Amino acid sequence: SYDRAITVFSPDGHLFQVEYAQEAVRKGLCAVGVRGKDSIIFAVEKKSVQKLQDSRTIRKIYKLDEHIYLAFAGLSADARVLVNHAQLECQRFRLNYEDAVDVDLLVRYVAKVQQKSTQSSGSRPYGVSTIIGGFNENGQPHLWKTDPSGMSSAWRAVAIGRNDKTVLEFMEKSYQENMTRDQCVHFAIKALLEAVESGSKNIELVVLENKKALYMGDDELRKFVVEVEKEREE
Amino acid sequence: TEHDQSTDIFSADGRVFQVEYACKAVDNGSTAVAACCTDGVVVAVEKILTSRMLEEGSNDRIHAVDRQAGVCICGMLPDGRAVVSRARAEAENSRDVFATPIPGSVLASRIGEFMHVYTTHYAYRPFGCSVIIASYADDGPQLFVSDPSGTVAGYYGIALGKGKTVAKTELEKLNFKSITCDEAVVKLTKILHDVHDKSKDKLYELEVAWVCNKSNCVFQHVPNDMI
Amino acid sequence: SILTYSGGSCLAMAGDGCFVIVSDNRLGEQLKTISMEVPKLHVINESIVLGLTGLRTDQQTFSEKVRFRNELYKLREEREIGGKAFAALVSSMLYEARFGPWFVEPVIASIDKRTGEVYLCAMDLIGAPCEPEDYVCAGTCAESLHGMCEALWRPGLGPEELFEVAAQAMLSACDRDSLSGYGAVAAIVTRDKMTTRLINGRKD
Amino acid sequence: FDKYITVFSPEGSLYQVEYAFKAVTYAGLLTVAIRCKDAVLVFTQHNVPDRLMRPDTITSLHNINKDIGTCITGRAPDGKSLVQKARQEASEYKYRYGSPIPVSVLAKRVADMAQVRTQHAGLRLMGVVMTFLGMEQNDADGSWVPQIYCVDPAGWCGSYHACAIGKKQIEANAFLEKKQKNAPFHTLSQKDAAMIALAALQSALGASLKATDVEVGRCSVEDHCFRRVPDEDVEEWLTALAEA
Amino acid sequence: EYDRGVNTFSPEGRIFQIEYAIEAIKLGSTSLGIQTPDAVVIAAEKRVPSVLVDPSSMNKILEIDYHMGTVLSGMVADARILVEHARVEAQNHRFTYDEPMRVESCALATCDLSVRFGLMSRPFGVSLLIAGVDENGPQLWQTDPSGTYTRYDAQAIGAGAEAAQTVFNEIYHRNMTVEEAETLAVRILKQVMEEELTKSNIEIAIVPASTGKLEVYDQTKIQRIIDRL
Amino acid sequence: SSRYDSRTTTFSPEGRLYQVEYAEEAISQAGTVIGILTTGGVVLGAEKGVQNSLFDSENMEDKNISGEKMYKIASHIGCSVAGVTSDAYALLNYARLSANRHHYTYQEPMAAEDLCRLLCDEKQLYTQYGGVRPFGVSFLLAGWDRHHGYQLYHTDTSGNYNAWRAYAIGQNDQVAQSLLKRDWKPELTLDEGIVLCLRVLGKTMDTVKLSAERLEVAVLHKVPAPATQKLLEPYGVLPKTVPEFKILRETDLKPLIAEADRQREAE
Amino acid sequence: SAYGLTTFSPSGRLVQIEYATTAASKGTTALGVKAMDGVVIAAEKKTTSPLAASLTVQKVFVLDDHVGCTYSGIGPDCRVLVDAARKACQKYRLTYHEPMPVSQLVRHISSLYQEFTQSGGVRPFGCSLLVAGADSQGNHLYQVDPSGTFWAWKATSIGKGSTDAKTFLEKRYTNEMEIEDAVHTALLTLKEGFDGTMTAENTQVGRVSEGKFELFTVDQLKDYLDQI
Amino acid sequence: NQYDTNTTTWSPTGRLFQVEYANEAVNNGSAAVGTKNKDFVVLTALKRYQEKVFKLDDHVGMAIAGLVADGRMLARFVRTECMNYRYMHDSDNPLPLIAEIVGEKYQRHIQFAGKRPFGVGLLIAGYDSTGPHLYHTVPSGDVFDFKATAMGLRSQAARTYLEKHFESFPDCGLDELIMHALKALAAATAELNIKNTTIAIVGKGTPFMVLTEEAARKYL
Repeated sequence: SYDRAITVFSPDGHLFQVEYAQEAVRKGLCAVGVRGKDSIIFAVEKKSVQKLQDSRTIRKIYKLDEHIYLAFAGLSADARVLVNHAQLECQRFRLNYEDAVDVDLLVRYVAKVQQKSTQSSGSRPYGVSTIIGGFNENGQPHLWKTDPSGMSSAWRAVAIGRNDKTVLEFMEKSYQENMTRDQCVHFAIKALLEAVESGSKNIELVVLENKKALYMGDDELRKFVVEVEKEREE
Repeated sequence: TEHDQSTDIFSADGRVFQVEYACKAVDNGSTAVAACCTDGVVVAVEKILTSRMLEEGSNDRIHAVDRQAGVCICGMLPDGRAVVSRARAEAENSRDVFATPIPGSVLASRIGEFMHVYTTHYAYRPFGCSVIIASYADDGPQLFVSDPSGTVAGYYGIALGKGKTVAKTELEKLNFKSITCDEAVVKLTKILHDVHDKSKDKLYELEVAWVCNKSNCVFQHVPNDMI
Repeated sequence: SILTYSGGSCLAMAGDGCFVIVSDNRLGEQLKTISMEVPKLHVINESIVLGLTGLRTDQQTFSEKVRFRNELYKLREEREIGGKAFAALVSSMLYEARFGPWFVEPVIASIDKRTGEVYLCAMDLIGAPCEPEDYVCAGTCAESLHGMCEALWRPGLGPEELFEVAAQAMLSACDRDSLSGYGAVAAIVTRDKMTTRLINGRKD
Repeated sequence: FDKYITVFSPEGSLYQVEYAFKAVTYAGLLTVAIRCKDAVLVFTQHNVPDRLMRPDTITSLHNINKDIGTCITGRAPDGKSLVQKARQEASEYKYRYGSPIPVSVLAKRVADMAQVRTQHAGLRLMGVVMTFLGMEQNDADGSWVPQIYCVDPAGWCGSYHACAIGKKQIEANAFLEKKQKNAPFHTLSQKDAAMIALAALQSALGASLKATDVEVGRCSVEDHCFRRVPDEDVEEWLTALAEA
Repeated sequence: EYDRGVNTFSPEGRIFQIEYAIEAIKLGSTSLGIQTPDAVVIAAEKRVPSVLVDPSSMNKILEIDYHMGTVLSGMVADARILVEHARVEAQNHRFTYDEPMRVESCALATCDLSVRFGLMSRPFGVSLLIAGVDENGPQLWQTDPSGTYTRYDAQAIGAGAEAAQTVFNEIYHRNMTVEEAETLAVRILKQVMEEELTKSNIEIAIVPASTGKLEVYDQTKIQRIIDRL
Repeated sequence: SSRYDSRTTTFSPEGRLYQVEYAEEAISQAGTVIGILTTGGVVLGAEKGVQNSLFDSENMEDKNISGEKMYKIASHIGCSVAGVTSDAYALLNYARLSANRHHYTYQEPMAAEDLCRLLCDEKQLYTQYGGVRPFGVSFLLAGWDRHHGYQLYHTDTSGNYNAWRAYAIGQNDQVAQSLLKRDWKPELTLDEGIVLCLRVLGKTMDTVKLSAERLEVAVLHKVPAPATQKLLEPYGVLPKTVPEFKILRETDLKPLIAEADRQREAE
Repeated sequence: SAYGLTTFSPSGRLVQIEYATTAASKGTTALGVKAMDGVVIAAEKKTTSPLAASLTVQKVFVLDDHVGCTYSGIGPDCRVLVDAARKACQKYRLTYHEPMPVSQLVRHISSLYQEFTQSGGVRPFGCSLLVAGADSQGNHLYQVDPSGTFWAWKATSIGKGSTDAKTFLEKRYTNEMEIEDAVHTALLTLKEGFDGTMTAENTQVGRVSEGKFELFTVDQLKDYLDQI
Repeated sequence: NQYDTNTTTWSPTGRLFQVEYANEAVNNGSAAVGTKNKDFVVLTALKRYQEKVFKLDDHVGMAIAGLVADGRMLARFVRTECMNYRYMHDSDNPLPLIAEIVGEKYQRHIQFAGKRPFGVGLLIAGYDSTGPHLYHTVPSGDVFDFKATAMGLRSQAARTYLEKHFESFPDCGLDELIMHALKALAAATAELNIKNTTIAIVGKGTPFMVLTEEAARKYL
């Protein structure tokens, strides 16, 4: 058994393992969340269009339960572990309490899994940030972000990964309360193409409504990228 | 010169330097002498006092391990103390499990084994004491020394610590076939008073114990009216 | 008794480069009959048939363990297990559970593909083998099967005469047994072919 | 970085093993064992440098059980640790199989204990050579044959007709090689083998020996037990050698 | 960083891991508590990293139990762990002996857990002000990564600490009213903040000896204090 | 001893796990391995070392369980490896055991993506916990399940995985992806897919004639379902077809090494 | 100490596994030859002095009635593997009541080697094995290296004189050797690289034939040496 | 310095460096003083509100200097030893046995890699069937039995004063003894009063007790 102390303080209150985990998040692909009136939009950048990559691509936005999605940035394998723990947690909760877990509760579970990995001898921290969105059973949306330190916080919109600060600046100006479903998609795509090259097939997109979810197709996503490539020339 | 940081490592010459250094603690500690006589064993140590306001009986280097056996710790005192608790467990073990007072040779063997083991694991360090073992069980009067290496050797007479090269010269003039416990208490006390350095250690007292036929083979501090 | 809770019987006989193994089709809960279409035979590979009787939950669970170990054997070893090793393996698993047993009693029947030699085994529920040269049987009408086979079986028989012996046995014995019945299924195995037959019987 | 733990150097050598072998000569003592027709003898140095030491307490010879003896060469307290594990091994073997461990098998188990510290990190190697001595029975006719096994820090276990270990072993082993050529050791009397062994020591140490300077142990067909040889029987060998 | 271990002592008898953890608390938000005779008051700077954050979610004031609350400074996620042990201890007490935990016992309990490292790889980079009323009136205690805990008439922790401890050695007397502390609080927040000060940008809580309940102030009631300035 | 710790699981100053990176270099040095997805199955092809007269066969009773590079995991999943051979065998045992546990529990074949996730989770575990090196292996999984049809996966030292229509790992994998990119198309037969694999190996080994003794090919395809034992299992139901993993011998590569040399001369 | 000692270096190498391999190559020569009806393995056993007892040095080992091995490199490391191998064979018997096939036994040795290249606080085994046996699929000769990689061979050699031994076997090896002429070839190959005169007391030989592995006694081996 | 990181490394002159540094943690805490006559022991301590004096059972308590979280651990430990003892015996844990076991607990933390030294000194004061007792424990595991001493910052001065007066302490009454303990603690320094100086007492008739601010007014 290996018990070494990996995450330790150094001469000015720095935890370097945590910092370098957050560096790994900065290199990861960009992800965005945007909270509307009654819809949440998760949008992520995919690596790069290839002839060979499988048309039915693997999804980088995961379902945690019937009403809660997650997107991330950073080490994709670490994140898959994190998503596993969270799926277990939601089902554990149904079994212990019959009701379905609240988003805000599930976020604190995840964030505490990240925090523990910054203090548990034997182990390095995860190199992942998450964006988690979902509804209450009273139909009001919530969007949370979690970072490697274990700190969570709620947002009206948020970007992580590469060109986080640039997208986030664009979004501070342009954000608007009570956007529709279609406005939210528009605004999310727009926000992404401040970091990303083209918008053909390097974007996946979930529209999480109360009582529905959609991994948008390539017909409906092309329609919106051309409505937005037309607006960026003005 | 990275070869001297753990005791789990030989040097290129076949030495174990962590064990040499621990032996250096002992060699700079206070001087103890002992003598194996016809009727028993006597030990004497010199306590360097760090303060005129210590109660008498403070920082005793001689401890009983069994009705018939005792140890004098030379070197670092708290290290020595951990060795005393093991020695008592061994002595207790022998009465509990085998119904016998531990033989002196066996008790010394077990103390050595114990000191040896802290010479082989990266996670621990050697002890910084030597332990004089004085016994008088069914095997007769015995005097052994264990050292930080875990080497154990029996002696007629011995001296450890800073005074030890002169004290050894005076212990050589005794006669170990005749000398009794009564005569030895006198002679060993004279040797500690002569090898004492007056420039460096102004405050000291002598501690002296014995296990003899007088004391009904019980290890015990000698009565204070005999110095 | 617990070995008789679920009902059922199995029988295997040897001939000359062939065997036959038969089982009844009944599943029950003591006297109440749940199904009449549960044969108790499991084909391991081209050469080995397994019969299991005893409590049905443990037949179901122990045959799944056998299947699991066999699949891993075939990937490690890149070959099919022979009748004798499979039986030694089965034995080992029963005895692993010596102080808390599987309530099954297996009947294994096999043929060495090369030499054409027939191996039969039956086991008690902690894996003691009984490997004669004529026949083996187990389950709720094993007493009545013994004497049918002692009087009908003879050395030497070929596939078609061994099949009649073994079907008359199973039927006449199931008919004096209230917990085994509803006709039978038989596998007939040679080095070259494996024939299966559903035999008619009484509807009680 | 390989000089400090159990990893291979780039020439496939283990450095801690080589240095543990130096611990063996560092200790300054010489041991000679020799197997003759009916017996096995072991002759080690008994150094008592200090006039005040109780000389019957300094020993390299130990019993592992009634019938097996050892001679430790090298770092003495590492020796005694192996004596204790050997004793534990012998005692477990006897409880498990109901017969005393054969000396060949004992030696192999102690070798395995050494090997394991050459391959795991964090425990120092024992800087000794353990020479085991005892009689072993043949399966055929049930006769008893004397053995000598040595185990070293590398975990190597081998049997010998004779062998010197310790300071000046190179000079003493050559002397025994010369005297092997005259007649095989297994054809010699106890006395004749002894004169060879004792003169191997005298050649190598560059001295003349008294009986007090050596301690000697012995297993023989007559008495299978490993036992010390009394000082008188060694004076008669040393007297025989000063003459011839 | 790995050259010396988690346990190592400095040549003047400090443990390095603990010195560095205390430095960490200095780069925190600012937070403070003030004890009157009637009541005990706590407050913090929020310090959101943008106007897209919902500010609710970034609380530095947490209820431990009906009669006590904390304000944390330093690593928020580490504080979550302490504030959870404290909630559990406070409820075990009530379970076992049917009465509220004393405030001192709660600070004691939170400090035991601070020093369990060698097990955890490192200290907590966190300090807590615990505030509440028991039988000894309004109290304010402070715990730090060393596991020392200590009672204070008024303290601050964080980036604006050293500047708030010269508005204390001036204006702080033992004998003030609710009002003068609620105002002295906001005076110090205005000083050592970097931002302009607003009702959304700070948090205030009281535990008055009158009723023995922590109350968390609305933004309506924080307007009234910036007004009085 | 803690000063001689290498710190295998410790991030370095840029969010980079050096041991994960160096272990990926090791895979780039390894023999070329190619996977192609076709309409009638998946094809896996691998270059082998140079053939010493003195080699021998294991002479295994069943020839479709393991070549030098191709392994069955279960009857609907096979793979090829690049990287540290002994590391591959430890993980292939892990995968065989997981696939068979799933059959044990659900009495149905594990989905190939589910299998792939378990494999990659095992790898990720040695990147976060445990003070030891990671596995230095990359896999190509060929799979068939009813959820998703034929599927080809690649698994990298990080514990990441991704699906593909054609891919190449090992030595000359950029040169190989260049060629597949050009010549792959979504309408391939399994016999064309095999050809295309042979050409791509012929152009990365650097020989004009395809030495049949330097090639291994395996196919994951479907074949008509065997016997329906309706008497021993009256509620058994088998589909018309079932997946098979097959390690093509020289007698099946003769008309296919011939069709890759007529496409090599006419170019 | 529970951290790994064997790690990746920037170019993808695992150097502790190459140093171990180096140590297996510096060992005394051993070789093997597979005939059409048996296998023969052989090894030099020279002692350092004539004071050593030759007869007790083992280089070839029985692992079970049907299989044996020899090694080069670090003797003491070889004993660990021989012990593990011997146990796995008895274990297979208890379970299946038949002899463990040589292919399975060699995958067990491999995975033990492979453990010691990933496990914390251990170095790799510094020896390579030749394994020779007979099972229902015939006669086999395998080599296993410190990496845990194994290959089946018709004929091979490990240790210091092995490039030359292997060259010499390329030429003289045929697919239709009988077992007695494989023993001859084995011995003849040892003779070429051998320093000094080669005797029945500094060479050891094993032989699979009729499904049974057996060491030659000194006397059996003197017979075959006066003929060459 | 190569030799001063871990506790498990001797230095070539036979010193344990990390152990001396833990010992500085004590020399840099607030001063405390102890003294004893025939039937009482008095602890005083200069608080720098910081718990610096703990009661360990009816008949024994201690002052600390240095790392308080270490003091609190050593207290849970002694308290649990005394209770155990009184459960088994119905009498008081004898004081020499308290000192031994504290000494040994300290020593174990200076010889293994998975243990840190304790950076805290104690003055243990108690009263049992063999009279009053004042022990000093330091992080090296040493345990002195004193008639008077001082530890912590500037505590040399306290030590000097005591050195002139202790010979008279056998004869003193409980009031002069308390004053001597204060003139000593004063010598290690703002002046003493009931909000920054502690006094505790134990002896014949007298379960261990910290004087309240009322009773302490008399002396201060």
